[PDB]
Amino acid sequence: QVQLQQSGPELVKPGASVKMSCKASGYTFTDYYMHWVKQSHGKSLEWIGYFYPNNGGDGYNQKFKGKATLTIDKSSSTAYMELRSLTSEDSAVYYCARGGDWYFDVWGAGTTVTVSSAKTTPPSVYPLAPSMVTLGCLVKGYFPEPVTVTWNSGSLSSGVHTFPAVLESDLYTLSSSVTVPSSPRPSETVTCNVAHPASSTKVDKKIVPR
Amino acid sequence: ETTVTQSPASLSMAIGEKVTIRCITSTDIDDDMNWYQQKPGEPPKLLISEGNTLRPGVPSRFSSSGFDTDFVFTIENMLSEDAADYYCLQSDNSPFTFGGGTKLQIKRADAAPTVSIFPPSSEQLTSGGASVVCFLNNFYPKDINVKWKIDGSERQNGVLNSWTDQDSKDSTYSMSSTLTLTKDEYERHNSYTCEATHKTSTSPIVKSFNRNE
Amino acid sequence: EIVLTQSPGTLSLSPGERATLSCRASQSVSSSYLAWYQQKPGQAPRLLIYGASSRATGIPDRFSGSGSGTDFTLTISRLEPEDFAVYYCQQYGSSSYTFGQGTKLEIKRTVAAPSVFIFPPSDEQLKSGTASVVCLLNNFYPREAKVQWKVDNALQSGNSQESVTEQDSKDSTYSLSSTLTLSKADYEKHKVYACEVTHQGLSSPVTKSFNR
Amino acid sequence: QVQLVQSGAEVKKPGASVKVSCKASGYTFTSYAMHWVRQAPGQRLEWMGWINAGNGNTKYSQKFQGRVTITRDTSASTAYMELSSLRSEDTAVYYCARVGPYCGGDSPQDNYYMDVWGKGTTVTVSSASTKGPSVFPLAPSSKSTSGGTAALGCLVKDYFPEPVTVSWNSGALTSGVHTFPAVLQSSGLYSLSSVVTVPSSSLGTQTYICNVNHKPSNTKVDKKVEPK
Ligand SMILES: [Cl-]
Ligand SMILES: [Cl-]
Ligand SMILES: [Cl-]
Ligand SMILES: [Cl-]
Ligand SMILES: [Cl-]
Ligand SMILES: [Cl-]
Ligand SMILES: [Cl-]
Ligand SMILES: [Cl-]
Ligand SMILES: [Cl-]
Ligand SMILES: [Cl-]
Ligand SMILES: [Cl-]
Ligand SMILES: [Cl-]
Ligand SMILES: [Cl-]
Ligand SMILES: [N+]
Ligand SMILES: [N+]
Ligand SMILES: [N+]
Ligand SMILES: [N+]
Ligand SMILES: [N+]
Ligand SMILES: [N+]
Ligand SMILES: [N+]
Ligand SMILES: [N+]
Ligand SMILES: [N+]
Ligand SMILES: [N+]
Ligand SMILES: [N+]
Ligand SMILES: [N+]
Ligand SMILES: [N+]
Ligand SMILES: [N+]
Ligand SMILES: [N+]
Ligand SMILES: [N+]
Ligand SMILES: [N+]
Ligand SMILES: [N+]
Repeated sequence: QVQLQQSGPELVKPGASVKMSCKASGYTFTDYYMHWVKQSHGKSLEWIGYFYPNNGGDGYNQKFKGKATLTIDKSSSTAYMELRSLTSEDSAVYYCARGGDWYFDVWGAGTTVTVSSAKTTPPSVYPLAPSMVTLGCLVKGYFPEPVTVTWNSGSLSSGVHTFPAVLESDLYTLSSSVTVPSSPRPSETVTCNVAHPASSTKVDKKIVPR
Repeated sequence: ETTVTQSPASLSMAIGEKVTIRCITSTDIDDDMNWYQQKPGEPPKLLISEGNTLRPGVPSRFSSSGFDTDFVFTIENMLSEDAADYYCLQSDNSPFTFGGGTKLQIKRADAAPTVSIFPPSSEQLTSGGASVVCFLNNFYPKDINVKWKIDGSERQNGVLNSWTDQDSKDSTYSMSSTLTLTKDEYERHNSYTCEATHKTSTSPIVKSFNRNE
Repeated sequence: EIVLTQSPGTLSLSPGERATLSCRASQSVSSSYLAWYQQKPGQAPRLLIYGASSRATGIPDRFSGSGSGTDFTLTISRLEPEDFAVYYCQQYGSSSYTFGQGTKLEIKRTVAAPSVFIFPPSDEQLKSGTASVVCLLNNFYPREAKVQWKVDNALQSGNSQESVTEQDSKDSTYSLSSTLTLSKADYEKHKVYACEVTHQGLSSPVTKSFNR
Repeated sequence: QVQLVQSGAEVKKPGASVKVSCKASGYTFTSYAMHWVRQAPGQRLEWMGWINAGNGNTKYSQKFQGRVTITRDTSASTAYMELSSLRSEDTAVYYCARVGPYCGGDSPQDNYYMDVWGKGTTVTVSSASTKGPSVFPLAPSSKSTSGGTAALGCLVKDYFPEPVTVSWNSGALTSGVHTFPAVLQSSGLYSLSSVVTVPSSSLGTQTYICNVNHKPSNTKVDKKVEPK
């Protein structure tokens, strides 16, 4: 099972630099191209460049000349991209994708980069309790994106609605609902598991009634 | 640079019907056109690659044709799972350029939202803030408004909304409206009402609660 | 579609002269990814220029390339005898890798009209199904010539192949062999068979004919 | 020294498949791509596809997308090219060509020019099998004379596979001889004519015989061309 494993989210001060990674497994890393793609929020995709370990060469899109620098570590089957002197427009999701050769077949999960002067802030989770019951969690005041939310460590995959976060004064606010039959709850536990990897935070809020 | 022009920007089609997207290019790219599907929160998924090549594992509902400057992508007997974004990619010359993207939405029978209102928690009140969250889940079409009322009078300030993408199963939408107030601004009123007006009912779907429970 | 139109079709020059070959692309070629190739009669191609202006390993200095975007130029300062061959331009900036139709480089000489000869079919082949009429254009220059077959003054079509010899290694002329192939019945049913020729060396189209 | 060795010439009936091979020698086989080009007789070069010898990833041409296939055996340092659904217009010479060395750049096609070519493999598509030629005389007549010069010849018709070697008077006649290239006819059989100009004065005294060899069919033929 070919799979690419990218680094976690990053918060970069304006004018600073970041260097993300993309560790390959399930195939010979040195025998295939590695392409890097950028996707700004709610927008199309854009090819940054490639790196070919076989010939030890690379090549960039003119748009990213002087912004991107591609390297590799053959010993660890890991590709790296460095972005230098970042501005707010540089903030987006950055994908690595294996080349086939010049089209991209297997994509990474994507690394979220945020360029801002605001400092990292963890979320505050607040329970939302009231034939079929609906509960929820309010993930308020966190920064930067992203946050992942699950219910009962994933056991409640269906009937869930996690909503896109809203940005106010340099703080994100997200909400997630979950609908279950009237038997499991209050009778049984229903907790929302929130994760903010940017601040390395893991919160577990169990929804109970009053 | 090879300019790829993908159209339409969005299109709505029923379940069993046929979808057809096209990408025109500024230059000749032989048949080096690739077609991706991207669902929310995921990376693009390669469906078709150079030469109209359907990747293994992809349903046969997807095909494509074209060469030189005119390419087309079609889905026969569409399904609810196909609701996503679709991008085309040229791998003929560098820089490799993507298309504008096409958002694909299911067209189904209207559905009324399941409105649920929630008072703020003691956790947030102890922190000095109050948020009234209302959930409007599983409705169609996406057009819908939310009125908030405190003690019987409408309020629009301090309201934040957000929608989800079309559900992959029932092809519906959901929204969360949050009314954020001060602790003492919240403690100075009793009845909070979440009002939802939808195409599925002339009378709005109202969900309220008094701060005396 | 991308089209690399080389001009001229054939370049007629003498050894020790400056040869200029042109290549025109229907779409701009990025980064000057334009290559030139030489192909001698009956041999595989050989790389001359890559990148539109860089000689490959082994090419003499008389070969030079220039241009960018749409128009490119191969230049040979002093033609050597071995340089008389075909030359192809290719674009490798896109994944079509299109070639030009080619430019032939021949020896220049004075116009020589063709001496036409027609050969009626031998009765020896009548017992098969076919009757092959042969028309010979002998020792002529330039190679451009139009040959038409007329049976009862009716121009035939799609039934007469031809063939040309390489430029003569002594008199630098060409020779062509056109062969009209009819059926036994088709041949015995008609009377006159004419071979009309058109060439730069003739003020009027010559016509050779016979009749059963 | 870099060398590309292609397989030998092939003959396939229409609708069959041909597989040409191409072995590399003096370089790291896996660090270069391998183009495949074809050329119909008298027409231009036409690119078919390349393969990455390192990982097998290919690139084809829209004109052959459905029926071409380029593979590689990396142990043998060899590339292959299969072409299916052969038509009469697939008859051509098929070349393999290695790309150039990598010397930087931004586009990955900076070195994708055909750098080193193979001598080529001839592929002929025809429903015919080995058959010897039919030699008919091109007798000299009033319609084949010009002043003191008279033209005669032989018509070597319907043979397969080529080549044939035509000579006159067992090689004793060479000046004035024009043997034209062979023509592949509608029937899938070759056909060429060999002519020679001679003095019409010395026409009733000299004997002119054309000698055609066709070792594919193990055949020799001697035809006396006589004025009629
Ligand atoms: Cl993956
Ligand atoms: Cl595996
Ligand atoms: Cl209940
Ligand atoms: Cl509590
Ligand atoms: Cl093409
Ligand atoms: Cl008030
Ligand atoms: Cl070399
Ligand atoms: Cl001609
Ligand atoms: Cl007729
Ligand atoms: Cl073989
Ligand atoms: Cl470029
Ligand atoms: Cl006569
Ligand atoms: Cl005699
Ligand atoms: N760079
Ligand atoms: N670089
Ligand atoms: N900027
Ligand atoms: N973002
Ligand atoms: N943990
Ligand atoms: N807990
Ligand atoms: N369209
Ligand atoms: N799908
Ligand atoms: N390019
Ligand atoms: N262009
Ligand atoms: N005869
Ligand atoms: N063969
Ligand atoms: N074969
Ligand atoms: N090498
Ligand atoms: N193979
Ligand atoms: N490059
Ligand atoms: N006669
Ligand atoms: N005659």
